[PDB]
Amino acid sequence: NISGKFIQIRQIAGLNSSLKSSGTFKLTNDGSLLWQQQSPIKTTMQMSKNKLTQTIMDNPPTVLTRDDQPIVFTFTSVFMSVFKGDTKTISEFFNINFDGNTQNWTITLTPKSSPLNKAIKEIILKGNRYITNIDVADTQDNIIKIELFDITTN
Ligand SMILES: [Cl-]
Ligand SMILES: [Cl-]
Ligand SMILES: [Mg+2]
Ligand SMILES: [Mg+2]
Repeated sequence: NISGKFIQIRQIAGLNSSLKSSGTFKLTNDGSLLWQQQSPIKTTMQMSKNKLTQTIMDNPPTVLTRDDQPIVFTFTSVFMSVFKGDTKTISEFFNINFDGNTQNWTITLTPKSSPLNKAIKEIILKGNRYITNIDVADTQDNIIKIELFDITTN
């Protein structure tokens, strides 16, 4: 399994500040992701058996869908795919550009087609041994910037 920490910074066009959050993630032996936001408000996302669910604070969980939550759904799928090296699946949905080397690389993903290209402008991944940064730009001038750190494989 792979676990780590994240800081997320959301830059929304038209807001005069960025929205910051942070937490942990765990990729388990069985193809599951547990994403736990711990600050400033607790939320949890889980991908298990290709089902994506989210819990906000103590509220009941809901299912997130490709159709209604395309950016989150795609982020989560790409995240899992890159950690397991599954560029085959990524390539079904994205053009892939790779620049760099094992110590410093950047992967640029642009969507091949609709409907994904109605929601996502590009996803940029940067890293070394692991992903260190993920930027998700939508088609409406908003950008989510995620930093991953304290990643350990055990
Ligand atoms: Cl639901
Ligand atoms: Cl979304
Ligand atoms: Mg729907
Ligand atoms: Mg980043």
